[PDB]
Amino acid sequence: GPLGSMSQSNRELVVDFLSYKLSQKGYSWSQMAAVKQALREAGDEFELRYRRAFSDLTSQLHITPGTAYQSFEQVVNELFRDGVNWGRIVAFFSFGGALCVESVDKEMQVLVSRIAAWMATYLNDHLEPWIQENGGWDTFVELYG
Amino acid sequence: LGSMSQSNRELVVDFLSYKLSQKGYSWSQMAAVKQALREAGDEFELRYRRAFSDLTSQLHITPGTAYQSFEQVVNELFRDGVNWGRIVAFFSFGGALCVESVDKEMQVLVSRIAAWMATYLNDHLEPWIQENGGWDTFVELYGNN
Ligand SMILES: CCCN(C(=O)N[C@@H](CSCC(C)C)C(=O)O)C(=O)c1cccc(C#Cc2ccc(F)cc2F)c1
Ligand SMILES: CCCN(C(=O)N[C@@H](CSCC(C)C)C(=O)O)C(=O)c1cccc(C#Cc2ccc(F)cc2F)c1
Repeated sequence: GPLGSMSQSNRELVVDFLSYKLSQKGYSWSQMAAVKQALREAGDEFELRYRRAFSDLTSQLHITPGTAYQSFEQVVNELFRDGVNWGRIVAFFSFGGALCVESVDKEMQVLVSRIAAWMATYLNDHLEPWIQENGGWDTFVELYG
Repeated sequence: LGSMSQSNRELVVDFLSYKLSQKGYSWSQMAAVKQALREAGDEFELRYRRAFSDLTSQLHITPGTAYQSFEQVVNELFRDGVNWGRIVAFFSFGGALCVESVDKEMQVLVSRIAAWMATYLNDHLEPWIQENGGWDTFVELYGNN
């Protein structure tokens, strides 16, 4: 298969394609596939609607090469200052996405895999308990799918 | 079975992959191939929708089908040679048969098809790809940067 970050399997490519085509017909490869698709669409809608807020995010959010997770965390804490909800979680993904895009634009491709790791960290440590306690991603799909 | 910390990471990588792809950027070669193939599949199905009527009764592939029979059926699609167009067709036909299998409440057939396709890709099509420009050539031909 094509070279991926963690393997190069042909199954992974097949499963990706089949997941896509099932979702187009209102079906799902799996619950994870359904969550992924729901979040993509949630992200798309949020970005179009709140497009004015997506300008020079690397500056406003202070994300540069050499940023450390602790700095990333203080920044993202501000988004959730008044509590966690699904809308803010969507925003978290969307802002993170826009930052990876901005990074590549600026020939700072090196930030992409670091932003991914920081997001994962923050999810695990700050958001997972709220998510679990509020129905899991199953509830997200019921609300945003 | 699963694990949620991995789940969260998977969600992150998926979303970022998607958002990068929209700007013509890519997470990895694997991600670039996934985008390109989804797109190629959409275009194939838009052009050849006529061929997707009652595939189940025509392709003679059921849950009890052996891989060798699956192989003989797919071989027929490539009877006159392998080309990029036909490799796209292979995915789209697999996709459509999966959707029908869901329509007919034979969901069990979906994972079987996935496994058969991964094997056929591994054994038949990927070797041809490697003689014809590699996955990088597929991305140049069907991808968005
Ligand atoms: C520069 C962005 C400022 N900002 C913002 O424009 N928000 C927008 C949309 S959020 C409103 C509700 C309905 C979801 C607004 O105020 O209209 C924020 O909400 C905000 C405030 C504080 C921190 C952050 C952040 C972040 C962040 C950084 C890295 C990362 F990977 C993910 C992130 F969310 C975002
Ligand atoms: C029921 C006939 C389906 N079929 C078809 O209608 N073709 C159309 C032309 S489609 C456009 C060209 C460029 C591919 C036709 O015959 O007019 C085929 O060409 C065909 C013939 C023989 C086998 C297959 C297949 C398959 C297949 C099954 C499972 C799977 F996972 C993947 C597959 F490709 C597809």
